[PDB]
This record gives sequence, C-alpha cells and structure tokens, in this order.
Amino acid sequence: AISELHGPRLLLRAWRDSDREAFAEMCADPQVMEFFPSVLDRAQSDALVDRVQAHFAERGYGPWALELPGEAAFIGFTGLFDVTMDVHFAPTVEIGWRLAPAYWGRGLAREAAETALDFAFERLRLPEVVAFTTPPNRRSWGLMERLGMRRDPAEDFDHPLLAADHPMRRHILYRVDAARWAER
Ligand SMILES: CC(C)(COP(=O)(O)OP(=O)(O)OC[C@H]1O[C@@H](n2cnc3c(N)ncnc32)[C@H](O)[C@@H]1OP(=O)(O)O)[C@@H](O)C(=O)NCCC(=O)NCCS
Repeated sequence: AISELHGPRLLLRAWRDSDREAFAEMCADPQVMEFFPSVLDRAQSDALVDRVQAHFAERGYGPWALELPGEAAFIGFTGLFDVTMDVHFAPTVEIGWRLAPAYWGRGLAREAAETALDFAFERLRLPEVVAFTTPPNRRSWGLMERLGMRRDPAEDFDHPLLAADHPMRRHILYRVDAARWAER
C-alpha cells in the first residue's frame, strides 16, 4: 500500500527483493561511494534496504527505488527520510539520492527529486525539506541548488553519527520551504 510516483521517465516505487543485487553492486562501486566513509559489502547494503523498508512501513514514504520504464528495472533511489538525529535542524525531512553511474548526466536524479519534492509539498504538505552533503561532493550539492534549495554557510555542521575528528564530519545544509518550491 505504498503510493508509487511517476515522472516523465521515472517510476518511484517500493523496493523489491530483486533490487538488492543491483543496489549491492552500486554500494560496492567506489565511484558511487566516493564521498562516504567506505564501500559497503552485501550485508551492509542489505541492512540499508532493511532501514528503507522500515521507513516506508512506519511513514508511508521513504527513499523510493527508481525504475526507468522502457529501459531498466532499478537505477538507484531518490526520496524522503525523516531527520531525527541530534542536529540543529532536526526534526525535519531530508531528501537524498544515489544513482548507478551509467545513469549520471541525464537529469534523472533531478527528475526523481522534483517528483519526490512535489510529493513532499503537494501530498504530505510538509513545511520544508532539507538536504546535506560534504563540500567535495559537488555533483550532490550542485543538484540541491539546481532544484532551488539554498544554503547558509553559517549552518555548516559536524555529523553527529561520525567521530568528532572524523575526516568527513563536516557537512553543508541546503533547505527548501513550501513557498520557495511553489515559486519555482
Ligand atoms: C548525486 C547524483 C545523484 C547526481 O546525479 P546527476 O546525474 O549528476 O544529476 P542530475 O540528474 O541533476 O543530472 C545533471 C547532469 O545532466 C545533464 N542533463 C542532461 N539532460 C538533462 C535534463 N533533462 N535535465 C537536467 N539535466 C540534464 C546536466 O547538464 C548535468 O550534467 P553535468 O554533471 O555534466 O553538469 C549522482 O552523482 C550520484 O548518485 N552520486 C553518488 C551518490 C552520492 O554521492 N549521493 C549524494 C550523497 S549526499
């Protein structure tokens, strides 16, 4: 009973068993995982999918699996996750994305994000959605600003689920509220 969402090219859907092999491939790809602490093995990949499925069961939304009808069953994920950790901007909802590298440079993460944010603001009627990443991950924060999200550098933060001296602790914060989304 999870609502599927449609874009011109994409289907945002609940995950299925068959997705885990392809997602595991992505999670083991160093180019996909470049700006994370490490690649994931199959157990870790599967544990992430378990958390995704749990979020969908609890909330009715989550990071949707991305299908490309006419092309491919699974190309990654894009969608919403509730922010509950001890950060200055909690509680809120974040958007995130991960695409297999063959699908980069096609506006597919852009389209998936637009579709997820339309859900956020039209259906859920959320006040705001945030996103966060590390400064080196230009492809990621680039997409955040192209969507119309905006960053205040004064809101940079250390990730509370990483060590206080973790090399990748420092994150940047983008925000988009309902009014700004509507004004695009
Ligand atoms: C972050 C990520 C999803 C971005 O994907 P992406 O394909 O670069 O993003 P978009 O969908 O916005 O596509 C943008 C590119 O497509 C091009 N483009 C082509 N057709 C397009 C269209 N119809 N609409 C928009 N852009 C289009 C743009 O010119 C741009 O190219 P460029 O990177 O050479 O400047 C992807 O790089 C990824 O999965 N990275 C690894 C995982 C990760 O780090 N996630 C973030 C953790 S915070």
